[PDB]
Amino acid sequence: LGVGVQGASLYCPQENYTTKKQEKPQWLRPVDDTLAEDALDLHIVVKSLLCDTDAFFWDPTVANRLDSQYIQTASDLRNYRDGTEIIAYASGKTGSVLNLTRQNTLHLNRHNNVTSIELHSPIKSIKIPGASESIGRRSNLVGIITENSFQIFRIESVHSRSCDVMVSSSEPLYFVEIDDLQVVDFAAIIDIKGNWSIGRIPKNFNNLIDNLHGTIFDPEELSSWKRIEWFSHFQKILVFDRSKMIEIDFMNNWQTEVVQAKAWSNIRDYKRIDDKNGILLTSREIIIVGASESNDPVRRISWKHDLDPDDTTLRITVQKVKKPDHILLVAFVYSMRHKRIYMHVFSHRKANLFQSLGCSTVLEIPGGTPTGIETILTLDFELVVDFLVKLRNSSEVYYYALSNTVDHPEWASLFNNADEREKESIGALVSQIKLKERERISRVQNLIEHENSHDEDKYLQDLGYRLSIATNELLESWQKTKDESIHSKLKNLLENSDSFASIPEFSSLLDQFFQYYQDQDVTFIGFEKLLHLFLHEDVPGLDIFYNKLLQCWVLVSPQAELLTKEIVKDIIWSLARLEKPSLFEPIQNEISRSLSGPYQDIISSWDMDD
Amino acid sequence: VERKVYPSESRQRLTSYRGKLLLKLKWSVNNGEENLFEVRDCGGLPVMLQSNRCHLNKMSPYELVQHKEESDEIGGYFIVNGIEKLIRMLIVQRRNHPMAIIRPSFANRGASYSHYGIQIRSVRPDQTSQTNVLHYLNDGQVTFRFSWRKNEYLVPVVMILKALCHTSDREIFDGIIGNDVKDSFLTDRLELLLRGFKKRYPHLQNRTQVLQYLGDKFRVVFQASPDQSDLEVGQEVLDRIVLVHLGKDGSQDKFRMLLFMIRKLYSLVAGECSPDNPDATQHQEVLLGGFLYGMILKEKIDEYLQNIIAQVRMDINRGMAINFKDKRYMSRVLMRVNENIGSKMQYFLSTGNLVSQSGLDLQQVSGYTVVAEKINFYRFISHFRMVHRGSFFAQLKTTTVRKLLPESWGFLCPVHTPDGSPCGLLNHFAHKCRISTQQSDVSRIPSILYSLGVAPASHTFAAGPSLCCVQIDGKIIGWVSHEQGKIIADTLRYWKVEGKTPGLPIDLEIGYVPPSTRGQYPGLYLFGGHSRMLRPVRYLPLDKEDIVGPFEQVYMNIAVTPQEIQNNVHTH
Amino acid sequence: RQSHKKFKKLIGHEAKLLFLKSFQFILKRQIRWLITEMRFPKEFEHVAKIIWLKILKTINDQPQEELKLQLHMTSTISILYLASTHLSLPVYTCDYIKWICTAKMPYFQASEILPKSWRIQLPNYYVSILEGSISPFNGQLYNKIALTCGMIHFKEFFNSEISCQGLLLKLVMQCALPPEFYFYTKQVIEFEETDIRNLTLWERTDERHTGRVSNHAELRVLSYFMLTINWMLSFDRDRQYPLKWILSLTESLTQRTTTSESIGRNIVKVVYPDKPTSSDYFQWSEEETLEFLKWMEKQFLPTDQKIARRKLYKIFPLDREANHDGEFNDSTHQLTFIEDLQERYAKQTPFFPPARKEAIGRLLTHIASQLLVDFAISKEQLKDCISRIKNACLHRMN
Amino acid sequence: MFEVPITLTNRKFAQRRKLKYQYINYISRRFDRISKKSSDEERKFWKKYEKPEKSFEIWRTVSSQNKQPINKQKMTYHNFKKIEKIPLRKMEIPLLHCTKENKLYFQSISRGLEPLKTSTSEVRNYRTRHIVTLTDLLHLNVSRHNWSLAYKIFATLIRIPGVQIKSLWGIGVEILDNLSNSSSGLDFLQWMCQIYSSKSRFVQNINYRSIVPPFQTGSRTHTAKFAITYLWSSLINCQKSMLIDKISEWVLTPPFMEDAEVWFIYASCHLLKADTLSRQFVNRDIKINQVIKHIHYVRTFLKICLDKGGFAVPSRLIENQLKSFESRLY
Amino acid sequence: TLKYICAECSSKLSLSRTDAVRCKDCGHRILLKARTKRLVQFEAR
DNA sequence: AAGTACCTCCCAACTACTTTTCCTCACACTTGTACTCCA
DNA sequence: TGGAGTACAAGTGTGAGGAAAAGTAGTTGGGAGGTACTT
Repeated sequence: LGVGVQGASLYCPQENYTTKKQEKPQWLRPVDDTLAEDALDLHIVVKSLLCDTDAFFWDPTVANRLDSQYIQTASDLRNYRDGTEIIAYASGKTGSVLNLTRQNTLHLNRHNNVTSIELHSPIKSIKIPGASESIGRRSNLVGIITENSFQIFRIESVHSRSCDVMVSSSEPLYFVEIDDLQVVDFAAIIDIKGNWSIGRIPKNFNNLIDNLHGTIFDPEELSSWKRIEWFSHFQKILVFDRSKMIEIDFMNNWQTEVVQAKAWSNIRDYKRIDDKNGILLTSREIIIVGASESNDPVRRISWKHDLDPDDTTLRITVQKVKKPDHILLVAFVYSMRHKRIYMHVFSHRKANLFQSLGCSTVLEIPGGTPTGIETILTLDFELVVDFLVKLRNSSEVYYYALSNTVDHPEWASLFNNADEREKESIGALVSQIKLKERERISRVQNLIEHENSHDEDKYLQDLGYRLSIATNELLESWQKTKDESIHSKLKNLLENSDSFASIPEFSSLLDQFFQYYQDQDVTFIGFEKLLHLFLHEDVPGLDIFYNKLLQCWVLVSPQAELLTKEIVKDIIWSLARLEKPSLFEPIQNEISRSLSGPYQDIISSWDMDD
Repeated sequence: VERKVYPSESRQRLTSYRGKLLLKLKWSVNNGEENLFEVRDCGGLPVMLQSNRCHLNKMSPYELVQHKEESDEIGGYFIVNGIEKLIRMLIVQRRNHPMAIIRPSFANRGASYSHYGIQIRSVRPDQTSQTNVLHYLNDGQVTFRFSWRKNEYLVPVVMILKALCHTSDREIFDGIIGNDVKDSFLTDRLELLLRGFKKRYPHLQNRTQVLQYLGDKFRVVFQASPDQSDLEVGQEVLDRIVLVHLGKDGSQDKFRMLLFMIRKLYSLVAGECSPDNPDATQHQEVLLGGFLYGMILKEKIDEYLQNIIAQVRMDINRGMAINFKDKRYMSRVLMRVNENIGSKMQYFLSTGNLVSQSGLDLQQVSGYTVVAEKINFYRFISHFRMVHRGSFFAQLKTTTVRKLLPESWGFLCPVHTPDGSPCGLLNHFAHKCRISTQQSDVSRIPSILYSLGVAPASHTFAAGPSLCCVQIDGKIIGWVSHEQGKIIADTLRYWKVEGKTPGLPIDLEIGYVPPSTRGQYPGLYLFGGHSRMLRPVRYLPLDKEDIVGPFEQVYMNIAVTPQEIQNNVHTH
Repeated sequence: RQSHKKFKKLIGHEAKLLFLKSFQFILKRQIRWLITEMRFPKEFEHVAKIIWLKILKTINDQPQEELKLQLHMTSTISILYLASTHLSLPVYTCDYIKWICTAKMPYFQASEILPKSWRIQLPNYYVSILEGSISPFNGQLYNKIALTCGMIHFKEFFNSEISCQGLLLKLVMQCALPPEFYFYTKQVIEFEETDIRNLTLWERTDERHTGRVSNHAELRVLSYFMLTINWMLSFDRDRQYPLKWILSLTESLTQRTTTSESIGRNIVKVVYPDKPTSSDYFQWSEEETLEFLKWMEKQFLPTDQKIARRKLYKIFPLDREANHDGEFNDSTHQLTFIEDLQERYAKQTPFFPPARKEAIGRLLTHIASQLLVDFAISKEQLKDCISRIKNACLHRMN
Repeated sequence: MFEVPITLTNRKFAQRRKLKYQYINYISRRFDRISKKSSDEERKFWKKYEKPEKSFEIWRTVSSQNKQPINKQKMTYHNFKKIEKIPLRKMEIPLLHCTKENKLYFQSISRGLEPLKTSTSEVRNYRTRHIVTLTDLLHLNVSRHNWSLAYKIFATLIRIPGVQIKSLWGIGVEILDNLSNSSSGLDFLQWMCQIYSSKSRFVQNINYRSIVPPFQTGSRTHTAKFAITYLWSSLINCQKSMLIDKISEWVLTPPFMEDAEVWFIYASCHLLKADTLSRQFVNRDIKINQVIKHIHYVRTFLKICLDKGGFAVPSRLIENQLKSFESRLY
Repeated sequence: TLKYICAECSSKLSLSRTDAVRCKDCGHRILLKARTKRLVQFEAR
């Protein structure tokens, strides 16, 4: 029995410490600090597949739309077929119609006689309660929620040779009181907006709300979030919301306000673990493993944990693992906004003294946010476990198993159109490009031939000739009319400027022409230090500026050279800004704004104070 | 935020080295069916250096340089706004021992009042002083005396003796009549004390009825509450005044001491007991600094309760808020009452004035604290070793209170006292005079006296100087012969200095008074309590280090050098 | 007592000149740095004053009473933008929308450390304009550009030169492709234009509406790569790009590297939550994160009860408490930009249809949304960017 | 994704949550006259409850005197459509000068439809935008068992101006789990309870933003969770010291008598002190009068918490350990 | 330069006007003045 | 004057709803300019 | 081919909201205590 408690609750939030000490000096660590020692633990998914199938808000009343849990039929009681695993998942246009054997993976059945049963009022609840663990046999029926009524199934008469699962259904009573019923759980037990009820579910398949009941309505529960269970089988119910706990024995008259939590929590699930004593809560940033009292089993508030993240859509599932000295408990909080899980490792003991070990996280498929996840409880330190998946904008039911040791719709319906009117138009435009890709495939080849050659030694001083005369036109273009107070084109040659093949010369001929004007009226700019923003790195020289463009596309270019050559020379006549006048054209424009701009506008144009 | 202040810092600031006084209250109401607990602030009071509560307590000399003090820091004083002050120790009468004073200053009180009397000073276990004088009358009617706040009250003794335990008058009578019928000075003086009271109060027969009258006349000067009946006032008088060594659960045992303060008194007016001299270092003890400081701090939170009630008495002048399960109305009171006990305690340590609206049991209200000067290191160490005889005795120019006395051997230095006006009133302790501070355990010792030849107190019905009354701390428990306690004063000494039972302390003084012709009253007197003077001696058989008070040493033969040890005389 | 107290939210007209005083001194801080590390020459600084001298007249031509000077923090981006498209620089606004998410030049939080004297005399309703309020989102940088070249004639007086040979060439090196794509897009831009060559930028003088023609000169070049990325491997009998090459074509490029441009690309995903896979920060490694946590060490230079937090500095040192990775560790061991090109070309070494058109569509998912983060627009404003490029070429060839 | 340490107000969101809680203020005064007969507009809602001061929720144990019979008056269509007819007739008057989504925000929450839109994830402030991404990264390698990096995220987190009280102290386990050249972690919670050493009363009435009380303020009736953590941090670190007579003196100073556990951890400072010292190397009067004290201390330090409030102990074998410590001496 | 001495942490910090009389490396109150190079003369008797 | 009357002497927890008024665009009205079954 | 009817080129019109620090201001912690009241 534990020593460090309070009685209102029992604390162990994330990663700080615990507050207790048994003090057992018998050579075996005389202290029970909850942050215990173990080896490291990491969960690895096992990718597999199981089966197939407003804008700024998301509703709370949608909870489950798929289920697979070990539930047994009626006819396997005299036969020793010990428990069955059947399927039921929503399908349809908007998901209204409803339709296995664990061999090595988790997959659909082998002779696919699923009954796609027609439901004309759609799906927002696919869930079974199961039964209790100490009764002797399983339950054999499931009641779900439709948008108009309240249906009842029955798991009778499944066989093996055909792998067929049929149900016998009871006719649903509609909303006599037109309020949306929230969650059904058995443990016609319902939760409508306002009230609850208990019903004796029938016992035939061919052909009642009891005469004492009550309400649950709260004005200051702003959501329509509700969820219901029962408490410990002895005529006691639990009705939840985002707000409080409603514990009613319908024979007695006793209402109990334990969880007074409209202040700073938002309850987003309530889950009854299969051991009927320890029942878990996973509301807002809280993880409670509050147990049962042995004197009066009505509630014990036990070991609880905080939940650090700030998500509002956290579902939970909890799978027990019966190991010969401790009892395992986990917590899968999965998001319809993101991918993250957040779990714990508990070890339930006999004398109600139980610890935790740590927290761990796994992620999911990047495309889609998980909308439905259930464990596989398997017939009931190598932390192996498994669970099914279902995601939002992902209707593909995969399988995963945590062992220890995507294109968007805004693309597909637009590109590659079905136009026969313009099928060959772009179809000729892929042969229009090659009509000029290969027009310009052999003019460079004659420059692959002539490398610093004599009939382009013709060109190289003519390249100096026709780029020395047509500079003083633009240096005497604005000498007559310098008073502008109210450019650099450099396309003065017109041959092609593209029939000469030399990297170390044409850079050092333009740079040879820069020093030719060591006088005024022109400002030239450079290339070894201006032009670096393609390479993301230093350029000491233009020989190795081009060489990182030459040691990058060796194989992928056509023979590494011919497309690479007219890359940089193209940029030379694309960075052809070399003909701005000298400093006396900007500065006397800077004084017409400083002086026609009045005495307010001196300090308005003022740098140079720090 | 709350940082750690060191007394190096309070010397620079010239502020007082204060510690904040927590004081939680129990505002209960309506037969205690609602209960309020308010830990409220009461200002900072200064705190002694190297106490528990100073930071320098478990602190290295190496670390006293780390926090800037002398490496051999004395401590044990107050810093009151920079001036280093301390509470002077004073010499008061020994606790819980009925002295046998003679005094000419009783004849001022009226006609027929004698000059003799019995004086006792029963301290409370929380160090509170209380004197219960017991006079003698020529008329025979012995009048008890006490003081409650500032006044002096007189009652007949049998009124107390009827009130202590449920006695018939012959149970009172034969209670005093232990033996010695044939003495005509017992059996005649005792008559008028009984004959007068039957004549003075014929309508007060039993103890339930005598408390109807005793709590009646002392009701309003005790300021008791109207829910308390006249007996419950009178029982509280019997639990607040008379012989407060026990208080409650000792109303049988408080009877047996007033049978001893009369049989002493009748053995004085005949002169079979010579009167004790209070100056003689044998009936006087030390009033320490903190034990004084723990009385005035009790007094100032008695002047704090009565001001909260005085504020509610200022609220009966309105019909403002008769709201006594109200949370905020209590805050409405105490945000108006002077709860500053800060400069009420520091004011005691600044001027020296002992202010009290109630009043202690001491007689002067000044000179309780001085300036610990630092003119060298001899002067500063001798403040802590000084003790003053008492500020009243400067009036009496009879030099008996000023003379060197032989019982100061080893307790008070014969040399070290100043000249001039307080030459004799200002004598210091000795090199080895160590003072008991805590008390000792007495849950084991009476089980040892009964194991020796001591008959218990209730079964015996005997008295007189001719027997030996065994006492512990002013609790009469036994009766033996004079040759019996003459052996017990050797038998308890062997059983003490050896390792027998941890119930026997070593600070315990065994004041066996041997019988003598018309000398001190014979008896075997044990004291183990607070505030005694003790020094180490060497006990000769079973040779260990022994501890001896100034009341044992009046009747021992302690040799000086072992060259000078004689035979059959020196035990120490 | 009022002689000690000043700077009390009361400055009438000088405060309206305070943002006309502070926002050239911080401009002085920005382009002086661009010469220091971004290597732009002396002709990058001399240009950028007369640009600021006729933006004062843009307000001064409006009357003084109720003037409401319309400026933003993107004003010093847009007057830097005029020092780009007139200067014939190979730069593109990827290299300014991302290097403020690395915040290399002092753009974000330009009030905190930059002025050092002109904070305290500010009214607190221009304070949302002087400092780093938000980031420009959904094309907000492309919308102050309409305020920039529009009221004064940046055309006619100067030249609007998106060097259109460059963004094609930049995207060649951004995603490790064979360089035939550099010339494949050449006869695609040159078939949807009247008077084919040398595109110009959209201006604005009358309206208040974002361009539903999407006439931004750079935004049109961005769409021009978006159909020729689809053509060469599905509209292709030539089958030159082979069938085993497809597997390491998309998913190799959709694989996290740690270059100085690709680590700094990740903070655009941090600042902008809008696009999908912007929350892909969970999948980092150690040295991918210590570079990010030493990217903090250039964030924190812009970005008496203080000695208590000095103890918090003292008990948490930023450098490691024993033997950090500064002194006795690697000199040259970082994978470079000329490596993640060449490694993938070493990975896509093979060189010599329904299972193809679906397997090219994976590449349409990556690089046509790799365009999305490198300029920080929305994919629904990608749809305004597409829907005027294909139908008009459908209208122009007929 | 995690619960963020940012103090940031918004125009359009602080309206719409006033516009949320003022919608309670008309649907609860209709229910006053439904469950009975059948100038700031938020502070009335918070005075309707009692603020917890213990944990995230205010609790009560169950089998107690907190009982009342259940209402059996069923709530239906004839009473639910009329609880929200009177607000939307009158609470629509702020809906015509607010923003265009304060209509949008408000109509949706009456009909389920919880927000996908959480406020501080698109806020793009570039300074509270760097905080959000670093907090997911902070817990990341902590939940992946790799302490070289998450230890070095934290120092960069606490140089950004705008971080708050929650992330300061609870995840200081990164010093607790360094351990090779560590800062020892215990001097961290010394300073954290230094400058935050307030004994202020729990104010209980502020409109609580940016914080939560029950982890990080020093209010009365339950002390600071940054205070009692320092004791449990140091005391097992005092058991690892093999400073017991130096640590029980640090409970000696503070007057935390507003609680129960702080005396029980003081009911073991002298328990374990009598573990080594109640052997005395015997196999001899000097520690007998030291052991025999150091159990009677525990005898009215375990009792003094039994005097205090809620702390349930197995009182059979806790005493049997204490009785047997003095049987060591015999 | 005129500076002073923090009595607590021994850190020489100066003091301008309209300032706290405090330390600023620790948080201490009582604060003492240092000396500088100043000519004082003495007889050697 | 005789002990109340009790009114205040009086700062300010963490921000509370204000708060300084500035600034980014949203979201479709207009009738040809286009591409077409009856006439 | 001359005349429609629904899809759609193309100009200018309405109001109406996110930025978040910036300093002031919402109740009870707060901050102390002898001066200020005519029944």
